[PDB]
Amino acid sequence: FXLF
Amino acid sequence: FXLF
Amino acid sequence: AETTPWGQTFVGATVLSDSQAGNRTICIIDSGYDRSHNDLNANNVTGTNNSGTGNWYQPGNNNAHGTHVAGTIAAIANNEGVVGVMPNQNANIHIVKVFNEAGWGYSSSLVAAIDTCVNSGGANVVTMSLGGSGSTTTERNALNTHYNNGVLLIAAAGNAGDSSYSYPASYDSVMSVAAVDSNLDHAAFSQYTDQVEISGPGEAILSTVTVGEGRLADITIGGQSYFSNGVVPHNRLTPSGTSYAPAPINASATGALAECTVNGTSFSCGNMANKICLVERVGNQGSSYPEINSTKACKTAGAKGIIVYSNSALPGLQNPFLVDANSDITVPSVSVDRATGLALKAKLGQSTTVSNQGNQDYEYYNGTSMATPHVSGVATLVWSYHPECSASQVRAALNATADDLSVAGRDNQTGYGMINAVAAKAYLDESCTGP
Amino acid sequence: AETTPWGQTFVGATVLSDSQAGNRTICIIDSGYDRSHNDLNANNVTGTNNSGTGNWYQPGNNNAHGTHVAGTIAAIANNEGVVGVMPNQNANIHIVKVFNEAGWGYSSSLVAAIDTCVNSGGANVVTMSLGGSGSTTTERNALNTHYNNGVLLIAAAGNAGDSSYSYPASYDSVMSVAAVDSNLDHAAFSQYTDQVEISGPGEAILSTVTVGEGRLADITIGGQSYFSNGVVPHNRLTPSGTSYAPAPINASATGALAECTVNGTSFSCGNMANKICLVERVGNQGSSYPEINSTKACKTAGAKGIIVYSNSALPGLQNPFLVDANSDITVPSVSVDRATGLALKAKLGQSTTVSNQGNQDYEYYNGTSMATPHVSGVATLVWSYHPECSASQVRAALNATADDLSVAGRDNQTGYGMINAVAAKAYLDESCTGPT
Ligand SMILES: [Ca+2]
Ligand SMILES: [Ca+2]
Ligand SMILES: [Ca+2]
Ligand SMILES: [Ca+2]
Ligand SMILES: [Mg+2]
Ligand SMILES: [Mg+2]
Ligand SMILES: [Mg+2]
Ligand SMILES: [Mg+2]
Ligand SMILES: [Mg+2]
Ligand SMILES: [Mg+2]
Ligand SMILES: [Mg+2]
Ligand SMILES: [Mg+2]
Repeated sequence: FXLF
Repeated sequence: FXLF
Repeated sequence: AETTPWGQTFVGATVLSDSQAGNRTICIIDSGYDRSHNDLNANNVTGTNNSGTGNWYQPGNNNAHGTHVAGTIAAIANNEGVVGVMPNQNANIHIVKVFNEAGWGYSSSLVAAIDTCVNSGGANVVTMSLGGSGSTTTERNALNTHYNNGVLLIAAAGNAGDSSYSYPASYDSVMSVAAVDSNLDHAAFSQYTDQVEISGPGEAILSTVTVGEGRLADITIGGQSYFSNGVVPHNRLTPSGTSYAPAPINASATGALAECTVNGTSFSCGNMANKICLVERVGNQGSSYPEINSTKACKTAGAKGIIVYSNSALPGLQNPFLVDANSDITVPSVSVDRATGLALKAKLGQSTTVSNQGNQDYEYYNGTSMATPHVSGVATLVWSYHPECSASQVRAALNATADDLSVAGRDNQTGYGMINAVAAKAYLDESCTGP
Repeated sequence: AETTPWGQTFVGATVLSDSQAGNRTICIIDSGYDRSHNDLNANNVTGTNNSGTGNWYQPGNNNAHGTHVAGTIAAIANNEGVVGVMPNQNANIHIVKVFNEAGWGYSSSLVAAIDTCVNSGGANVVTMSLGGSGSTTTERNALNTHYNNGVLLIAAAGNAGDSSYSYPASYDSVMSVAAVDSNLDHAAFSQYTDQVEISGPGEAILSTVTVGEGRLADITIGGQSYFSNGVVPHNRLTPSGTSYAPAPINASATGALAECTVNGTSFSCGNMANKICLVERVGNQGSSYPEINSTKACKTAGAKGIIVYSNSALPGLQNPFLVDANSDITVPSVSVDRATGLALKAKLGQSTTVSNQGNQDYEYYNGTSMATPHVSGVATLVWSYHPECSASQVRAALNATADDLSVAGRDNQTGYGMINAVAAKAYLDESCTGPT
């Protein structure tokens, strides 16, 4: 703000 | 990366 | 048939029992949970919907990350698919969907999502395979409060391949998790910082994904499959405008197994026409993406199928990007670890079938996001044996019993080392503070 | 004539001599230094050029920030312009220009800039009125090492008006500086965090800017100027597409002074035709931009010139944004502090000239970037009296002697309080560790  |  | 991905075995989840896990609740803040999946449907799972992300039990399209994470934590043991850290439908799982296909869509903040996990889900453990570069005092304070109140917070370190701090992982109240491969080598992409606390399986991690969105591979010789050894379908990328886009080759190829010998930096493939070409990987992903070199050597030789095995530098199972600038690899190609590649050497000359299949319900992923659920899953499992211990005590137990990796002592790449469920449990067996 | 901005007086720079400053070197990592400026030309200044930012001594166009910062630290005492913390041409200054008009233009990283300050500049103090939201271990380690090696690091906390951490300010090795106004009130834009350590003048700070790029205001009555009192030309903004853009009114107006009455939130301006309208500010900048209210009340009444003075809530000198949605304010308007507004009441009825003029060499700025140089300038000034004390010891002295602001004790808004040069010097005079 993501996925990891 | 700004000025403050 | 049900497969146990290497990560599950390495962390020691398979030797313990989740029979008491019903006394624990783990909340997954991610992109949702595909409850329609056969390996996830019958879990003791609940969730709290948010106006910005639809239903927690419906990830949507191309938003399978949360389902992969959930599978690592609790894929159900049932003779099909895979198994997670707590596979026997005992652990309580709560889902908070903050990501949509397009990106973050939660109507509120991460703090609000965590609040939901604790207040609505009754979470004891909150796992977050996500993060951002920014940090704030209000957020730091909120998470510290949850942690001191007894909630164990675990998050991914990030995949930027640098020393940058990703939050929430980098707050003192949260466990920052790094990724390692099946040889326990530090994953090139795993961010290294003085916050990195513990490591978990993060390269070539097989798990559940939204139904039909996955992809798998296989190698068969003599009617037997190497699937359980770990066969990764090449993540092929080809030019798409000002960048690269996925261009997977899903097909099957059969032929006599032949190996392209590697001498220095040159290949000796000979004539691979009508054959399945076995080749050692030359170089490794990091500053570049060399997978195309060994792969192309085989293709140019006329190979019908290609099998690339790990080199001595990184013998573990790798799931690298197959950057195909000229779209030369139009045949099915896969990646296997060094041990598997050497085993295949003894089968040279035998009929071999290599295959990549799309529309699957499982897939191999790389990321600190994959390592994180191994750590939070194990944390929850170990905690179920001693629910009276506090989150801080459990966190300490995990760190104190982790298997030291890389250079001696805690380091920025792997923290205290590889999480060890058995050792952590034995630690708490003595007392909440160890022996 | 030469003006002493309020900040210089408030931090104690005007009563503590910089005669020993020659034994100190302060490095300014910013947007350059206009060495052609009369208040900066004769300083003991040097710099290290970088391939991406031209000459450190030529800021270029619309890139005056570093010059404003430098002026606060060392504008020269020469009977003209202003004066900085160390105005007598003693302190050594090293310049590293990391910003161009377009933004960050340095070919390398912040760490590289700090390395240059130390290696090439021989810096004892490194001042950074800049930052970002990101943080890294490589940075944390490098700065902690420089700090333990004896280099004092000082940086701005940021102007986002929230609790977010801006770096380098938020690293343990760097002093995070907050901004306050002339009444010592916390600036609404100053980020508040548990890293904020000390405060300095950051609202309506007059300093040097690239020659000809500045803007100033003035109020004259009976042939006498109120410039030294602090007169801020309204930072007027008018609609520009989906946002706002600067639309300053630079002109002069003369007329009898008359005051618009304020009752709570209501105005009674009467007929201001041909008059200079004096009016108390209603509301204050923060969640909104109310400057337009008192200003428009005067304009609608027919005022040819306007003077807005601070209310009791924020009596210090304010330099707020005059958001003019309907482009109503087409006359020269200015802002003055409460003391000045009250002092003007005695002049009601007298011919008053209000003027805003561009093409100046000085300008009023707001920001934690303005507070930072007061802190680093004072740190350098104080340290010059005890050069053998360590950076860590000087830092502790500044915090131990700051004048507590806001709530009792250290707080996220103002840290330990307002920097105090005289008190800090007295602390170190006893010993590098202060009183026992
Ligand atoms: Ca299963
Ligand atoms: Ca180690
Ligand atoms: Ca001067
Ligand atoms: Ca205080
Ligand atoms: Mg942490
Ligand atoms: Mg950590
Ligand atoms: Mg280690
Ligand atoms: Mg050195
Ligand atoms: Mg700090
Ligand atoms: Mg600080
Ligand atoms: Mg010394
Ligand atoms: Mg204070």
